[PDB]
Amino acid sequence: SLSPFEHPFLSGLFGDSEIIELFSAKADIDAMIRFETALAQAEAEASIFADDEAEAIVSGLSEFAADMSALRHGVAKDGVVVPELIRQMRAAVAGQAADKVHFGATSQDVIDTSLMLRLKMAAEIIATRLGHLIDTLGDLASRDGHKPLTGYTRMQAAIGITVADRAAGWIAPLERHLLRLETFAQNGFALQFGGAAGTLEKLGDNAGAVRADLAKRLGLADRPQWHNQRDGIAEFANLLSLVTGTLGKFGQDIALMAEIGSEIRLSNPVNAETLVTLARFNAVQISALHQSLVQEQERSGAGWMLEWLTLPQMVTATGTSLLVAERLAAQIDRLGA
Amino acid sequence: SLSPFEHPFLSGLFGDSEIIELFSAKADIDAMIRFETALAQAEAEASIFADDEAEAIVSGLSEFAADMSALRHGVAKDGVVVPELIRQMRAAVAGQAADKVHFGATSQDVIDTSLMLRLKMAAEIIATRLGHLIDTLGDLASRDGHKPLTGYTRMQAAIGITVADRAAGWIAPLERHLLRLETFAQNGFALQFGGAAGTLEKLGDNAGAVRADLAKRLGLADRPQWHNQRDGIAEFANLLSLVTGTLGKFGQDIALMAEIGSEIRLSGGNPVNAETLVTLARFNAVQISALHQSLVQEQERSGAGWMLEWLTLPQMVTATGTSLLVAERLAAQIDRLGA
Amino acid sequence: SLSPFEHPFLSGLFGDSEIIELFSAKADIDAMIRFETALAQAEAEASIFADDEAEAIVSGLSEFAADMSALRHGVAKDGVVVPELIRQMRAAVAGQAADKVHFGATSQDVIDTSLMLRLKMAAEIIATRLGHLIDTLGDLASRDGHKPLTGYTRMQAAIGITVADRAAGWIAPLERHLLRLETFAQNGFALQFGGAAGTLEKLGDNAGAVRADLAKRLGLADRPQWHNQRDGIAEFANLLSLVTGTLGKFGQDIALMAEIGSEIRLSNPVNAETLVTLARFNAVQISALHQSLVQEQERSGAGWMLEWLTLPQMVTATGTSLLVAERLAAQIDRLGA
Amino acid sequence: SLSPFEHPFLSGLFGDSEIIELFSAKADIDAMIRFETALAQAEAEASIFADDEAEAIVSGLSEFAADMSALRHGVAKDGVVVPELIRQMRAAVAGQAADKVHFGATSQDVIDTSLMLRLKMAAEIIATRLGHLIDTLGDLASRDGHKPLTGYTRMQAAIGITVADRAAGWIAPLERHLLRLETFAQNGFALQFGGAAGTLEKLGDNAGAVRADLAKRLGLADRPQWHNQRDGIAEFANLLSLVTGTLGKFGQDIALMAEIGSEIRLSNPVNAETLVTLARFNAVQISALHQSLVQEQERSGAGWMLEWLTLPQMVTATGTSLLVAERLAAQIDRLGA
Ligand SMILES: [Cl-]
Ligand SMILES: [Cl-]
Ligand SMILES: [Cl-]
Ligand SMILES: [Cl-]
Repeated sequence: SLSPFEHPFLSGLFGDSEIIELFSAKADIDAMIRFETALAQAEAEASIFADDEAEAIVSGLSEFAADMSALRHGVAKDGVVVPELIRQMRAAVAGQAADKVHFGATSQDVIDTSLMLRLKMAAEIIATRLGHLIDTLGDLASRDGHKPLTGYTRMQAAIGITVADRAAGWIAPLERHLLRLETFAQNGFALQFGGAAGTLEKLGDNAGAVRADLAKRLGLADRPQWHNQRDGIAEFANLLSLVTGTLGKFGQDIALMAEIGSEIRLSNPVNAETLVTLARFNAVQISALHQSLVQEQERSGAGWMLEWLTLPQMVTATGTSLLVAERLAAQIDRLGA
Repeated sequence: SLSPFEHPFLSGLFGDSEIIELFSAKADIDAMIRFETALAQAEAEASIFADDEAEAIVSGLSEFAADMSALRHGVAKDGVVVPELIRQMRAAVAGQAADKVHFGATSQDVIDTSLMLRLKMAAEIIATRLGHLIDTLGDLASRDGHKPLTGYTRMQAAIGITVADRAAGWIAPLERHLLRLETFAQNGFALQFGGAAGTLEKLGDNAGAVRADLAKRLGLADRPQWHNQRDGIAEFANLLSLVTGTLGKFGQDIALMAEIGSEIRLSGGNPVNAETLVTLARFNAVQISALHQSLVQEQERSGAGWMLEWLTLPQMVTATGTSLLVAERLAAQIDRLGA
Repeated sequence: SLSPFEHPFLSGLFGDSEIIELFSAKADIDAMIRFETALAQAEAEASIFADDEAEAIVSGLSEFAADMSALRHGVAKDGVVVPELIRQMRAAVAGQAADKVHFGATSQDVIDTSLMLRLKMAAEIIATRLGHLIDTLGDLASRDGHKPLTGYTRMQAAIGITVADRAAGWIAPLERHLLRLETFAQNGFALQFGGAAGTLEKLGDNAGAVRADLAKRLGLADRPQWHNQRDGIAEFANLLSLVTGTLGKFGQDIALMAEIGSEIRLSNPVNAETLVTLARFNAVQISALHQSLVQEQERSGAGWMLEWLTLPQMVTATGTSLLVAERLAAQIDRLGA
Repeated sequence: SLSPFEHPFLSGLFGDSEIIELFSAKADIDAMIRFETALAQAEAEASIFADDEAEAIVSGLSEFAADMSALRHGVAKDGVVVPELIRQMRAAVAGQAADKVHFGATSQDVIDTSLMLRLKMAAEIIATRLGHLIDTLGDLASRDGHKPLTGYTRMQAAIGITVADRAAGWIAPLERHLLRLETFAQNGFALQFGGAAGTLEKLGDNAGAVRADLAKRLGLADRPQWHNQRDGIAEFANLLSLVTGTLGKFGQDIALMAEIGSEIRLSNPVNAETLVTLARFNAVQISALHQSLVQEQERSGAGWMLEWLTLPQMVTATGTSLLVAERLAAQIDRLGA
C-alpha cells in the first residue's frame, strides 16, 4: 500500500486502526447520510416543506446502503461523490419527498460537514490518548525522578540534573496540547452549510434558522459558511503537528540515552526513532494545509483537494505517535543511574 | 541583499521598516541590556546580593556601549553572542559586582528573552494593523456591498452574489486572526530563564522568586524555562501564516477579478499588490515547516533546532507585517467592486 | 482510506492502479525474494558455498508465499519486516542450505534493493506515459497552433500570441523531464548491498565480486552501499516533483482559460484543478525527502522511515498527474478564437 | 537584520560575504547593464539599427551610476526595477540612440538574465569550495582511515568499522554533487530573452539570431524563453540542498561523536550543529521553488516573486555550509579510538 499506516505488514509499527477507521469510505458516507437526514429535519422545522416529506427522507435514509462502485463512477464522471450519492439517496426515498433531499445544499456542504463530524471524533480519541500518555509519563517521572542524569546541552555533557528535570520537557508541553485541543474542540468543529455560491439562496430569510437547527442536530458549531475560509483546518493541523513535534523530542531524547547506554534500561530503540520520523512527517505536511489557505473565489478545487490528500494522514500520524510513544514508555524500565 | 524585505530597491514593494527594526542588532542588544539589568534587580529583590551591588550593575549597564566587531568575533569563537556580551558588560561594572552580572543565567536565557520582548512589540504592531485593515475592508464593503458580483466556483461562473458576500471571506477570517493574536498575547510572550541545564542551580530555593520578579520587570509571562519546549514559537508562527494565508486569498481574488476586468476598478494606470499577497502567503506556508521541524530539540539544549528558528522566524513576522502593508495599499487602489 | 489515490470512491479521480500496484506488499515481497534468490547465486559464483546449496535456495523460494499476518507481527516485534521474512524463507528451503539465505546481508539491503527494483519499474511507466503525453499535447498544437490567443502577463490581458506559443510552455519542460528521467534511469537505480554496518564483513575479499554479480542479475547499478547516502532518492523525488509541477502549470492555464471561457472548448474543469493540486502536493513532499538527507551514523531509522511515509505517494502523484493530464487534453476540443 | 547570514554579529557563524555580495543591488545592477549593453550589440549586429547608436549605448552605460532611491520608487510604482532603470539608462545615452536601449526586451528578460549571470558565478565558487573540501575530508581520511571506529546503526552500538568506512559517507556523495554541479553548469545557466509575452514580437525573423548573439556575448546558454518554465531553477535549487543535506549528515555524525567523546578530538561542536541547521533550512526552502513551478499564463508575478524571496538564501546556505564544514574539518585533530 502507499502509506505505511495502512500497509499489511508496516502497520505492525505505523498502524492505528481506530483513527484510520474514521477516514474509511463507509464512515464518510454515514456522516454524509447524517448531514442529509438532519438537513431534511431542519427544513421541516422551518416550514420550507411539509413534515411528512422530511420523515419520508429520514426513514428512507435510515436503512440506506450505498453502491460503492457506482459512487466511484460518480467521482470519475463528476469529480466529486455527492451528485451520484444524492442520486442513490433519492432512489431510496418514497414519493415526491425524494425531490426534497439535498435542498439548499451544495457538494462542499456535505463533504466538509462529514469531515468535521469525523475530525471531531478523531480529536476526542487524541485527547483521551494525550491524557493517558501524560499519566504514563508522569508515572515514569514519579518512579525515577529523583535519580541523577548527566545533562547534555548542545551535544556536550553538562552539569548533573535529575530525571524529573528532563521529563518535564516531555510532559509540560503535552499538557499544553491537551488544553489547546480541548479549547479547540469547543467551537472548532463547524457545520458547513452555504449552498451553491455560499449565499444559501434557496432558503432566503430562513437561512439562519435552518443553519442553527442543522448544526445543533449534528452536534457541530453554527458558523457562516467557510467554503473558502480554511483557517480552522490549518489551526487544527498546527495542533496535530505540535503533538507529533513534542513526542519526537521525547523519542530523540530516549534514542540518545539508548546510544549512550549508561542512563536507561529498555525491555533497538525503534519506537524512539519512529517518533522522530512522525514529527518530521507532520512538520512537512503542515505546509500543505497552509498553502491551502489561498482558496480563490467562492470555491477552489485546487486548494480544497490538497487538504483531502494530506489532512487524514496528519491526524493518523498524531494518533500513531501517541500509540508508539505509549509503547516506548512501557519499554522504559529505568531512567537514570 | 538576500531578502527583498531589506533590499535597496525591492523594498519599494516588500519593505516594512517598523517591523524589521525590531530585528536589528541594536534592538536585540537593548533587550539583552534590559535582561541583565532586571536580572540584577530581581536577584537583589530575592536577597541574593545587596542593593548596592545590583545598583553598581544597573548604573554600569545604563551607559554601556557594545563593541560590534568584538561581538561578531565572540559568535565566531563561541557560536553565541552572550559570552562576549557579558564579558564586555562586566568591564562596564566597577568593583566585585562585575562578578555578579549574568549570575544564574545562560546564553539561551538572554537570547530567547530578547526575542520574546521584541516579538511582543511586533505582535502589538501586527494586531493594530490587522484592526485598521479590518476597518478598511469593512469600508470597501459598506460602499459597494449591495452591488452584484458574478459568483465563481471551481474556475467556472456560478450564480450571482453580492460584493458583501465575497468580502466576508476576506473580513471574517482576519477578525478571527485578530482575536487569536490577542489571546496568544495574554500569556504567550514568556521569560526565558533556566540557567546552564535548565535547572537554575545557582539560585537554589530562590529560583522561583527571582524568575517571578524578572518576568514582572520585563513585562513577560512567568513560566518555567522552555529551552527545549518550542511549541509557543510554532504556535506563534502558525498565526503569522494564518494572516498571510487569508490575505493571499484576498490578493488572489482581486487579481482574478482584475484579469476579468468587468467587476472591479483599480486606480493607477497592473495588480502587482494582489500577486504580492499571494507570494507572501506561499512564502510563510513554506516557512511554517521550519518552525515545526525545530520542535525536535534534543536534550537540555539543541543548537541544530534552535538556530533553524533564528534563520526563519524574523522573515515570517516580516512577511505578515509586509502583507498587512501591501493589503492596505491594494485596498486603497480599489475604486469600485461589482458592476 | 487515508489517501484519495487508493480511496474506494476518490480513486475515480485520483486513481492509478498500475503505479500503485508497485507499492503493494506482494510486489515488495516478490522483489525481496529476487534479492535473496540472486544473492545465493552470486555467493555460489564466488565459491562461498556449494552450487547445490544455492540451487536449493533458488527453487525453494520459487514457490514461496508469505504469511502476511506473521510478517505484520514481525515488524511489531523487530521494527522491520526482514527477520520474519527470512525466517519464513528458511522454512521454504530444504536441508542445510536454509542457513545460507541472507548471508552477508542486512535488513536495509533487501528493503532498499526491493524499493529500487520497483522504482525502476515505476520510472519506466512514467517515462512511457510522459512520451505519450508529449505526442498528445503536440497533436493539440498541430490542430489549433496557428490560432490566435490573448496573452496574459501578470493577470492582465497582454498582446496577442498564438496557441503554439502558449503550448510550447507545456510541451518543452515535459521534453526536458523525459530526458532527465532517461538519464537518471541509466545507473540511478542501484543495488543496496552493505551488510550490518555497511562493510560486508561476512564476505572479506569477495565483497566486490559478489556485489557486482548480484547487481548484474537484478538489472541494477553496482555502486558501494548507500545506507546513509540518500542523495539519489532526493534526486529522483526532485524529478517526480518537476513533472507534476509542469503539469500543474498546464492545469492552471486551462482552468484560467475555462473561467474566461472564450478561447477554449472543453467537453467543471476538475481535471485542470487536480493537476494544480498534485503539483502543490509534490512540492510539499519534496521537503520530506530532503529532510531525510541527514542520516546519521551507519543507519538512521528516523531519516529512513520518513522516505517510507512519503516517497510512494510522490511517485503515485506523478503517475496520476500524467493520467489526469491525458484525460484533460482529451477534453480539449478547441484552443484559440 | 532578518537573516543571520548578513547579521552584524551572527555572521560570525553564518556569514559568507563572497557569496552574499553576488546578491547585492550593485552586482544585480552591473549584470543588468551587461544585459543591456550586449542587447544593443546583438541588435546592431543583426542590423535592426545603426552601429553608431549601438556604440552610443555601450559607451553611455560604461560609467553608469544608478539613482538607487529612484529605483526603489520605481518598484513601488511598477512592481519591478527595470522601467525606472531603463529610464535612467536613456538619460545616460546621448543622441536619439537612447530610444533603443531595451528594444525587444521586457522586465523579466533583464531580471532573470541578471540572476542567471550571478548564479553562474555563485556556482563556480561553490564548485571550487566543494573540490577543496573533498580534498580536506580526504586528508582526514588518509590520516586516520585505518583506525577502529565503533559502528552505530539505528542509534545503537554495532560491530567495529574503520574511520575510512564512515568517512566514505561524507566524501562520496560530495564527489557526486561536484559532478552534478559541473553537469548543470554546462548549459543550465541560460539567457532570458522572450519579450512582452514570450514571442519576441519586435524582432520578427531576427529573433533567433539576436538571441544566439546575446547569449554568446554574456557567456550563457542559448535557450528559448522560459518566463513561465522554472524547472532549471528548481533543478539548481535541488542541487543546493543536496550539498547542505550531505554536509548536514557529516555535521550530525561529528556532533554525535563529540557527545560520546571517546573516538574524536576536536580543538561546543557548534560548527557540527550549524551544518544540520543549514541542511534543514534548505530542505524547507526547496519546497518554495517547487511551489513556484506552477506559473500561470505568460507571466506569473505570484510564483516568480516567491523565487526572489527564497533562492538567494538557498545559495547562501550552501555557500555558508561549505565554509562551516571546512572550519569543522580543521578542528578535527583525530578520528578513531
Ligand atoms: Cl464541487
Ligand atoms: Cl548556547
Ligand atoms: Cl534495520
Ligand atoms: Cl514584469
